[PDB]
Amino acid sequence: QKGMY
Amino acid sequence: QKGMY
Amino acid sequence: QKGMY
Amino acid sequence: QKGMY
Amino acid sequence: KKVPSPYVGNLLNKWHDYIMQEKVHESIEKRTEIKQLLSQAEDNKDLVDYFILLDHRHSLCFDQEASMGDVVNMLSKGSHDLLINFYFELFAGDYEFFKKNYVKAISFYEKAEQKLSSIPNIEETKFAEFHYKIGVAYYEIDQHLVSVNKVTKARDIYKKSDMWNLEAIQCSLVVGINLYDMGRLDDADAYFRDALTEALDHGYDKPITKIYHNLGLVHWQKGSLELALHYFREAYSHEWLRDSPKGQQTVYMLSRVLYTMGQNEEAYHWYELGIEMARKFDDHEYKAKHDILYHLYEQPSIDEVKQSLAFLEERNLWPDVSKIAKGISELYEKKGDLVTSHEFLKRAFYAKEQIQRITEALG
Amino acid sequence: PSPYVGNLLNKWHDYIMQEKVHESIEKRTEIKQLLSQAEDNKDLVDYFILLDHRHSLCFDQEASMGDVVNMLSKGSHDLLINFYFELFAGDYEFFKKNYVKAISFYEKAEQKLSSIPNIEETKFAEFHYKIGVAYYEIDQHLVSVNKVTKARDIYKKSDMWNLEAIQCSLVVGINLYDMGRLDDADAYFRDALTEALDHGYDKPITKIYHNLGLVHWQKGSLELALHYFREAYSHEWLRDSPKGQQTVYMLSRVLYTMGQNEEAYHWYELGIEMARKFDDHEYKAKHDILYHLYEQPSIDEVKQSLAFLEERNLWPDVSKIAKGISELYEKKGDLVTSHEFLKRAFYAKEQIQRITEAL
Amino acid sequence: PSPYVGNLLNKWHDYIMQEKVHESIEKRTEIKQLLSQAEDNKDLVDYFILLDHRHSLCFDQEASMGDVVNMLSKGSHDLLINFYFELFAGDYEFFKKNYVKAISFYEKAEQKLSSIPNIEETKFAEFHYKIGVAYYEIDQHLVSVNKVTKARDIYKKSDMWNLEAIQCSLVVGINLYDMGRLDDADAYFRDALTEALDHGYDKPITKIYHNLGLVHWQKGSLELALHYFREAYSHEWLRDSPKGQQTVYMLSRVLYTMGQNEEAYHWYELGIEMARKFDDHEYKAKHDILYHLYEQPSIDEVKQSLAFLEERNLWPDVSKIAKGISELYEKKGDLVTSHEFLKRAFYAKEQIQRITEAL
Amino acid sequence: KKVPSPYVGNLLNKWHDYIMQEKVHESIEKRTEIKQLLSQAEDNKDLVDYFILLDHRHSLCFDQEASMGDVVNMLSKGSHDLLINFYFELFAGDYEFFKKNYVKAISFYEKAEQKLSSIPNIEETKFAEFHYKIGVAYYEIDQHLVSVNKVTKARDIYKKSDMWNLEAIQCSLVVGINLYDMGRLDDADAYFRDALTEALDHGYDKPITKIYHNLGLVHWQKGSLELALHYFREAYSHEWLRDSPKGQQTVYMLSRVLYTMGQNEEAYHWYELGIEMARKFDDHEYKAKHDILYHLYEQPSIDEVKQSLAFLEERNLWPDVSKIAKGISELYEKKGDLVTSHEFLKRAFYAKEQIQRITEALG
Ligand SMILES: [Cl-]
Ligand SMILES: [Cl-]
Ligand SMILES: [Cl-]
Ligand SMILES: [Cl-]
Ligand code: NA
Ligand code: NA
Repeated sequence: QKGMY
Repeated sequence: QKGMY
Repeated sequence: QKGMY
Repeated sequence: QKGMY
Repeated sequence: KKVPSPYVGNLLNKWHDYIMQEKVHESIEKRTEIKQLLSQAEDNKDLVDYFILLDHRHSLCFDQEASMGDVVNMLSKGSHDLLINFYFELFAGDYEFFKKNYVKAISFYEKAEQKLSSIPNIEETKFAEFHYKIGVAYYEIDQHLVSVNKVTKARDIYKKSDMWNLEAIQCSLVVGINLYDMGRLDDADAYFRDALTEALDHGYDKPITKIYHNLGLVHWQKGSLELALHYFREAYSHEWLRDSPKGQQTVYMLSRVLYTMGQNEEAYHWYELGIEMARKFDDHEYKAKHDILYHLYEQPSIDEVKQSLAFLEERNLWPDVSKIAKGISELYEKKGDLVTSHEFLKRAFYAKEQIQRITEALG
Repeated sequence: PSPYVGNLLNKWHDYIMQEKVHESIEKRTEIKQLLSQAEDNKDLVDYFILLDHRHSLCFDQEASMGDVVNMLSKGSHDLLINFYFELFAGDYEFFKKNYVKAISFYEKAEQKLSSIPNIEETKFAEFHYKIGVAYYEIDQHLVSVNKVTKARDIYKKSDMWNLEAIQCSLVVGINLYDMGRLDDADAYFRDALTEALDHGYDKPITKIYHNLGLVHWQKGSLELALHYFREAYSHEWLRDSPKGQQTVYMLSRVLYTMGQNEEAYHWYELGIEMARKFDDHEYKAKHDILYHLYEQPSIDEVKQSLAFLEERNLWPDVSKIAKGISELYEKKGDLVTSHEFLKRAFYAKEQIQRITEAL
Repeated sequence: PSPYVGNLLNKWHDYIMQEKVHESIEKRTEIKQLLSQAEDNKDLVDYFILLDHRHSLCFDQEASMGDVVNMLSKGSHDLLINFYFELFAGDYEFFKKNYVKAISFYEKAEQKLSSIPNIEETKFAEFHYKIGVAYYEIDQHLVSVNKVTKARDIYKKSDMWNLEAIQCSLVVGINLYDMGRLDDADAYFRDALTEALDHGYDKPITKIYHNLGLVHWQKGSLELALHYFREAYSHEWLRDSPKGQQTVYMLSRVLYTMGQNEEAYHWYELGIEMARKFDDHEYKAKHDILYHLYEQPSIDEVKQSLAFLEERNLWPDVSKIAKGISELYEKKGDLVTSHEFLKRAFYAKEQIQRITEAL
Repeated sequence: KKVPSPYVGNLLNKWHDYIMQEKVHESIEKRTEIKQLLSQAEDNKDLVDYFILLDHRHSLCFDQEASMGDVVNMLSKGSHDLLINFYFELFAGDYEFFKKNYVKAISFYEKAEQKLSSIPNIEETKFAEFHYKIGVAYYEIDQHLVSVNKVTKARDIYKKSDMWNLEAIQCSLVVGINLYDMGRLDDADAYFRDALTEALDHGYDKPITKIYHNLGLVHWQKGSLELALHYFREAYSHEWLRDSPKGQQTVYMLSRVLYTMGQNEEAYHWYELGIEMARKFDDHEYKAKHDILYHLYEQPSIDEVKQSLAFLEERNLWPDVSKIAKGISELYEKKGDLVTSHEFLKRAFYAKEQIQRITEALG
């Protein structure tokens, strides 16, 4: 799961 | 195998 | 008398 | 007479 | 409910193209079409400035400046020419980013960035802006080493001053998630934790929220499920997150982490909650993602786990597909079905190979 | 006059920065009417384009101006607008004959030249010439010859600028003449004269002839000076220009200085007439000097005519008129008045660089 | 090695700033002896000229240094000296395979390029290529293809740089191959191959043949891959270069993968020999994998050879070796070990971008 | 007793010329010839820097860098080339100034000034230095309007900082004497008086001394002889002035002002004192100037007043010749000899005309 920014 | 250069 | 230009 | 500097 | 600003930039560029082709109709149609939307757009100083520049060069070509004018080459022409060219490339880049064509976006951003150098007294936060835009774009296509390079170039600039504490902090967010995606979990942990201090010290709500979530993703990846669960809730505490589409990420991780420990009890809470945010935002991604949780943990069906996963691959979420299929692979191993655990490990590996192929063209 | 509309373009600039929409918009229309004459100068146009660009940002079609100083274009437009503002402020002060302020403005504009994207060197030549002429008018001859010579060397590189290059060599010529380097001045004029002839430019040929007249007048070759003054009067445009008052005046002054008082008086009457035609008080005082010297001598009225020339700060000319009178009265055996005019000629030399303007 | 003397030129730079005369002077002589070989590179010379210029200011023939930092030249020499320092520091870190630091240095030097008076664009191409190759070595393929493509577009403008332009197209080629864009990689190589042939450059033709072998190997066209690996071995220079270990190794690995175990073993023995000749532990571990897979199978010794490859952080290669072993053991009907090697191939893919260096 | 630094710069330029002509002998002779004098010269950072640059380009052409070297065009070549060209023109200008060829000096200074722009990070006092050098040179040839223009450009820069109070003050000295020579006596009075405050406030001895003398010249020119006399003594108070050749100016003015009032008593004091400084410094100018005072006020001889005046004209001191001959002209008028008063007024006028002709060539 790619992170949030 | 990576290529040669 | 100054010149003309 | 010119000035001195 | 404002109309996205990259879309308006696309029209400005189409208007600009019609002006060089000297086409009176298509320009006037784009001109009318843009002034309708320009306040309703997402306020941008750059969009207005570009519009006025195109509006004046429109008058030169077709309005004759009221039928009396001199040929277009004069002294100002040179200066206007490079401002218009800059804007054209910056907005060509913003539109491709909006469409998720990160390679093409990087090409335009890099042309625009070079022209910025030629514009007099451009102040240094404008360069930090292009470093960050390029760095985020590389990150979206999983080119993490360069991504960290550009983003820290931006962060080196924003950190030079008091007034850009918020921007410098956003830079740390992208540096951080790169380390997590690079798998340098231990460095990423320290990095996020330093950022969280600075975010707390200044009280920026959305950066604090995101650092918590990203700290959740790190320990999830480490295996520290209980600590990962702690941080995912910490992020859901923040009240704004429930209303942003980015909240789908936290609700989803909460469901996926709880199901991965025995707690099928509370996990279903978040699944039901996630499926609602899913169409509430029409997010097919997280409806496919939650249906995987369902057909894995609730009344299982592998044939249906495989097709929602197929939809994610069709959307080229190869990084996420790879980690989902890795989990399925380990699950079936924990169960003792190794033929299907091997079948999903094969799928997770094929996903890794698509990350490196880049699913878009290149010149 | 072209300095005047350039002045209006600057008033439009002032009303915009003072955020007063209506006064800005009259000047914009007044300029577009006075610009539709297609009366040369694209710079007036370019400046107008740049000012309408910031008129729009500031009042027209913009719902939020708070972000105007933060715009990206502001930096580039400011440099060009300020440049033109400074250039035209300088043209207007030159028109008013405030040569020190003109040079101040021209020089501010001159520095901005490096920073502008595509100027090629004929714009450098224009400032070289403009500054040099203003320095010439306040009698700074070496710097004047240097700036204009820079302009001519740029202009000499293109057949397209041969008229400009010739106009520069004239200003070098009159500089050498004012300095008294008469032989250099003569050589310089005749070399300019040949190729003003090759291209057949009427107005430059006329002036070189007049100036060659001044050169040989100051040398003492009166009949050769007389010939050249007539050659310049041949050109028909000159008698209808206010510049013709100089050559009509010199003709009268040269002939009186020889024996030929009857024809001298003819040109005198013609001078007095053009003086009234152009409301030129300088040339009426100059002719009143001739009259009260050579016909109906009255030393007191010569002195009042000279006093009027001194009030207009024409100190170079007062010095040479008064020195001539000084020479006449000594030849007539009167030494008290020849010495008193020599004192006045010397006092005038002392004023030449006293400047008249604020500085 | 040419990175090594560039490293010494930087130690001369360090001893000068530390004001220690003697240590500076040994390095100056050591460089002038190692420079008299006329062993190409005028940059080593130019940097030497610039350093002797500041050696003199700092110690030699100067009675008062207190005014050295105030000198006018200091500003200009500092930018060139720092540039070369950064460029050679980068060449040395590339030699040591610290690709992240090399890129850091190259990029500091790269910014100084605008500020230097007469660089023309083949110096920009050199940094484009150098940075791109370092990014390629750490598997940043898109930025690598972008930088080198910038270099080739500069090199393509001159018949004088056709070898350089071809060398750039090779690095684009291997990038596409590593990315798995095999069909683009093939097209790219053959277009490079035609005009490496036109100019008859032996070393680039050899490599394109080898790389076309890797392309069709990864495609699956084993006999066509085998043909191209032999064409590259034809070139006599290659067997004597350490680079030949790759193609000898691939020949052994391709033939074992077909039925031809006897000739495969021939190349294996030849590989083991060059491995000892060049002290190349990587290619001994790679061949030990072939041996303990296809002759005398011992899964534990295959795993130790793979473990040694992982300690050298050759994660791209460990991923593809381990995935191949995974495929073999599954075809042999053993799924526990085929799955365990697939786990190791997947773990390796995860390491590829973990970086190894400080970063 | 140091050797003037402009003279050494002339040799450096001759050495530079021999290097481009690749003449081994003449270069080596100039090289030896310069290293002998380079410490004995008037310390100058610029002279050393130029020498090293020529020394290195000497090695390239003849020493072969010890018989092993690459052709002269490389990357540094460009940077060295513009530094050497700058120095060549600056020292060509300093040498012509030393020789009192002010026109040629201005040409070189102006070429050097333009090349300074092209050298990276030249700091702004270097531009103020060229503004002042050009301005003083114009003043020496009596081009006062421009002189005031350049000198105030330098003064605008030095005034931007604390550390250049002394330099800014020297600029005021030249602005001031220009106003006096322009005859704007009243403005010059205020100007000098403001400078004297700042010179006193900071206690700079030589600027205070010169402002007093220049204040003396102003009121002398105004006619206020008694006040002029007050200030000339004030300047002679300063103890350093008696030992500099510039002191000849004050002793001379003291003699000439006292003689112009009845005080032939004390006037002779200064004449005897002036004639001694005259050859003490071998100053033919002030020996001719004082002999004019003698043959005017002490045992008069007009035939000899005219020939020492002739020597000043041969030295092209037209500004001073004009004012001396104006005084003689008024003297003979006060006496009632108008034929000779008119004869010297004619001479004073002819001098004014030579000031405007400039007694040097021009391209
Ligand atoms: Cl003459
Ligand atoms: Cl005219
Ligand atoms: Cl493919
Ligand atoms: Cl090689
Ligand atoms: Na780590
Ligand atoms: Na006054």
